[PDB]
Amino acid sequence: MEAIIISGTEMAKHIQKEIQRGVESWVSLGNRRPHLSIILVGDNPASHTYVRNKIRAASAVGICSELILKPKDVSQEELLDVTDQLNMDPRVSGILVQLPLPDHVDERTICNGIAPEKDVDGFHIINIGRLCLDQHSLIPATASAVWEIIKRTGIQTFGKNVVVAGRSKNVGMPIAMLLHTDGEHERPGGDATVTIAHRYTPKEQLKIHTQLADIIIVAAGIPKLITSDMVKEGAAVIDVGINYVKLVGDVDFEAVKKKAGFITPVPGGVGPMTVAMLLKNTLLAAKKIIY
Ligand SMILES: Nc1nc(N)c(NC(=O)Nc2ccc(C(=O)N[C@@H](CCC(=O)O)C(=O)O)cc2)c(=O)[nH]1
Ligand SMILES: Nc1ncnc2c1ncn2[C@@H]1O[C@H](COP(=O)(O)OP(=O)(O)O)[C@@H](O)[C@H]1OP(=O)(O)O
Repeated sequence: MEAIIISGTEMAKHIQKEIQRGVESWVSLGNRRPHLSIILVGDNPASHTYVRNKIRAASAVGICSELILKPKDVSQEELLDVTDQLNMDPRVSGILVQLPLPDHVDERTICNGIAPEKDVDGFHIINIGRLCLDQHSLIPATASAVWEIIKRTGIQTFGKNVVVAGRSKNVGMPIAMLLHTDGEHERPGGDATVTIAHRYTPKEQLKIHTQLADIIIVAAGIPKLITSDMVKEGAAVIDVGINYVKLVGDVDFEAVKKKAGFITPVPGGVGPMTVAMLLKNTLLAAKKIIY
């Protein structure tokens, strides 16, 4: 069947309008306009592209931003000095450290250096802890994005088989967490039956599991990891992969769009929604209502 191709770009646009209305409403009440401080380390052109999209989108919804550049050979200590300063600046509502960081910087240490209340990526251990206990939290943007695409398309999760191909602590694990957890908890989940796959799932076992799946979510960085033979007729296929090989996903799109009932393209799928959900988090953080 010809898959319905989900426009992340368009959905992100609708959602940015909602956040824009949200920001004006917050400022209409006597409150400070959200300010997002972004730290970009080094010269990765993809990292530079994503931060520009984030600043441009922030501007569009009336969220102030400032870009703090650091060179690739910056120290862990120097990064934590900046995060400390930003934590103490009451005009900064949100702090984002673009990943990945240089190999000599411990990611987990920097993530934990951001005040939870300002942690718009939700990578701080307290925010991860609260996510894993289904409490109100700043929910990681890409994970939020996937959940939002699913809900606004009307893809049913409740009682459904879902495979998450990816266990990363920033993307994979949060997706598994949102999708499988109780619909009635403080932070509702999808009530889906979730299989977690990763680099040590034999491909033959991954296929056996995807074949039974009502939803495949792949966040692997392996072009054509998901081939049409792996997909159940009518299934939803959410492609979080970004592969510069030409930009392609983890899904064999031209084949899988003939088998699936719903597919996200790359580019134009999860990417723009990552940006949108970060801005939602930036507004939410500014209102200081979780902590
Ligand atoms: N701290 C932190 N680091 C991170 N690395 C991420 N992820 C993180 O920025 N992802 C991301 C991926 C793609 C796009 C994007 O704009 N994608 C478009 C355009 C792609 C392109 O021009 O190359 C698309 O898929 O259509 C934006 C953000 C994050 O959310 N927080
Ligand atoms: N063949 C495969 N099948 C399913 N998932 C795979 C996969 N190969 C990689 N992945 C997963 O896709 C994800 C890639 O995410 P990532 O690049 O952000 O990695 P990291 O967690 O090290 O930062 C990983 O969770 C990865 O599994 P590992 O934790 O074992 O590295």
